[PDB]
Amino acid sequence: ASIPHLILELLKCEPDEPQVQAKIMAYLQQEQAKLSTFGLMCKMADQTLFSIVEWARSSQMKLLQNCWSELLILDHIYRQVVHGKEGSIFLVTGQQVDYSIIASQAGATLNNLMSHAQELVAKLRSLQFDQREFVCLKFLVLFSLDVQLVEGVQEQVNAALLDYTMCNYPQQTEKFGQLLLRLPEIRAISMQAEEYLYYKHLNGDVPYNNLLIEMLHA
Amino acid sequence: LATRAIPELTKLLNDEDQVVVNKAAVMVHQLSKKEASRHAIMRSPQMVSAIVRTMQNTNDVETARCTAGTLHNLSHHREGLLAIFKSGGIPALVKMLGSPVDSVLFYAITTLHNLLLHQEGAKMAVRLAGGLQKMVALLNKTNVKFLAITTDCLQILAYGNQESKLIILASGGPQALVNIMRTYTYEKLLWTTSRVLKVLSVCSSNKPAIVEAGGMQALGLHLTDPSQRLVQNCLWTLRNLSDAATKQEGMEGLLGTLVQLLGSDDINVVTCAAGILSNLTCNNYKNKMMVCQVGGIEALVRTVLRAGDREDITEPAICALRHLTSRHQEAEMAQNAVRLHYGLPVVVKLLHPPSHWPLIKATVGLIRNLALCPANHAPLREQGAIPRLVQLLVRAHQDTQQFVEGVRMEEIVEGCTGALHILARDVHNRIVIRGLNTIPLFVQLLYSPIENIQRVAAGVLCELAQDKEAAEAIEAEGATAPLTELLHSRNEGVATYAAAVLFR
Ligand SMILES: CCCCCCCCC/C=C\CCCCC(=O)O[C@@H](COC(=O)CCCCCC/C=C/CCCCCCCCC)COP(=O)(O)OC[C@H](O)CO
Repeated sequence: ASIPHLILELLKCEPDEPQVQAKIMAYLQQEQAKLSTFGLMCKMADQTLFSIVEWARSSQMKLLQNCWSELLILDHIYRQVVHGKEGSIFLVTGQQVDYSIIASQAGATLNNLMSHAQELVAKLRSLQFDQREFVCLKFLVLFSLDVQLVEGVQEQVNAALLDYTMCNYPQQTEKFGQLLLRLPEIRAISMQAEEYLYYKHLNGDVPYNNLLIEMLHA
Repeated sequence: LATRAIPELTKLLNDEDQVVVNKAAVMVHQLSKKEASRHAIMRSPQMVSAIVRTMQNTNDVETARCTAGTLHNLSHHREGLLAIFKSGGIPALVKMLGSPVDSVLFYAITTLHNLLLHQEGAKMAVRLAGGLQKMVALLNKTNVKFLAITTDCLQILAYGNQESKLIILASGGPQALVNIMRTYTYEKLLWTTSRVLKVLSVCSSNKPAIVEAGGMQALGLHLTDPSQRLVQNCLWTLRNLSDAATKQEGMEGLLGTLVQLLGSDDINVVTCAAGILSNLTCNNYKNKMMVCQVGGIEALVRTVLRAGDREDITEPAICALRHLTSRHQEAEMAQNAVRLHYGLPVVVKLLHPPSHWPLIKATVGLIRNLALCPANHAPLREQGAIPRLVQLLVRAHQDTQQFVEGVRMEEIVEGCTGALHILARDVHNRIVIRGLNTIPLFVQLLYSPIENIQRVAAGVLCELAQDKEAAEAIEAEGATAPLTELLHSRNEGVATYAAAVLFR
């Protein structure tokens, strides 16, 4: 136990990590059977976003169109908080792109986006961000107060998260408030991520088909 | 063997001679006391179901003690809990909580305790049977060990569950909880009772009732206790309750203990102490008075110095200092003791990076108060307040073209313009403020939509305009147009100041 009942519900709506990670890699594998590294990544992000909408089978398109990018960032950030080694980066497929490569190939804008995600991952590892809080933030990001049953789910998840962290991280007087402050940082990074990808689209760099742009354009 | 014993007593537990069923029961309670037989019982639905139903509708004390005791014994096994659950025993146990006899209460509450802890669905079940009311009512009992299990049950039911909380509130839970903290010294009980209060204090309906029940003063008694875990529930709870306590009296001891804890070896005790003090001194003049009297100002400056760049500490501490230096009988001695205690330079240092906006907002507000005292007018200038204050102002004004790190940049415009408004009471300061080429901004600020920004902008131009060249400089900037249109404004402050500027 030691986990409020709501947080136990939400944890039961989580996807199988090692399953969807092989499904996604086994999709990109047969995709090259060309397109660029940026095209691979667009395809991957595309797939990740499919997992995310699937996952959103729990407690619709007006919401998803709000946070799709915030969810994609938050997912990526949590992967680095958990599995993240220093100097490199882990993708939903398992690959380990070193920051040497990021700084060598990629340009200024994307390098800045990575820097911001690392300020966040640092911050969250420092807070000891854990799975229970992770899933809470998902729902707080999905069920935005910026788009009825929303205020509802927001009040409830807030309550549960506040109790969970007060009781499980007593030595951190400030944790609840700290986590919540990452939410507007995630949004700011997601705004810069949309704009960067929008420019890649205007320049023909994005693959003919991809869910990201559909969402962006709506 | 046992498998043959069971189906027998099952049939006797359903007989119609209360002496038979009574003897059936004394029988089974003995059997459950042994490993093997007990296993046979919880493997027998008919039997378990029969035991519950007998305990439910009976009126013999003896059969009640033996059925309750039996469920207590099955409740030590995962499959025992499961049998009691499926068999509807939770509602019957909640009924036993009504019992006068103390052996039954013990059995019922412990069984309920193991259910709540290790059996899924039990919490919802215990709530639906009205278990909360019963448990709150049992709080006037006097067996402290018993009270320990009861409060622990309330905590399990209360945790992360706003519904249940509101229920405990409505049963008089707060007053009963606070009374336990005022009465007993059993660390385990006080610890379990303080978790319930902790959990309850985050609820906005419960918070006022706990405060009303003398909760803060009661928690105050336990802050020096040897038990670190007890002391941390008390600080957590005190911190949550303290934004809602400007009412209370009898606070002298608590405030006193709070100041002493500022010196704790424990960085966390220290952090909460500042936060609660910040909270209790906010817009409450009698607390400002009492904290100042036991050397609060001295203790808070020591704390800011000790914390260095640790903002979890300096931010609550600065906040308290801001409360302590305004609007009370001893506000003036305090604006001075901050300087006298080698606090000025560090307060101004905190305006610079690595500080974040929450600390910066607090510090800006403290500096505004410190400036009210003329003897700080010079020290604050020597330390570089003004260039930094202006730098932050133009930075937050430009960023108005939402909530950056929790802080609206429109709060940094106002606070900065306000700190300058007070600093400008000194001619040397006015020369510096003019120098930084501020006038065009203050005039631009007159058009700000926020009434409070107009006010401070009109306030600083007013203090500047007491000097001829300044007064003219302001004219030459297109001030006379917006200024006049402000003469007719809702709030007095903007009106009066606007008039005073025009005056020159
Ligand atoms: C971590 C923050 C996200 C950054 C990209 C955000 C928006 C884009 C979403 C879809 C595709 C991801 C793009 C990643 C970089 C890209 O695949 O490959 C780059 C090189 O590859 C190597 O550096 C090595 C490979 C590096 C892999 C990147 C790891 C992160 C991918 C998943 C992150 C979550 C999904 C994002 C959701 C946001 C909404 C679209 C090409 O760099 P370039 O565009 O020329 O910079 C030029 C510049 O910014 C011109 O001036």
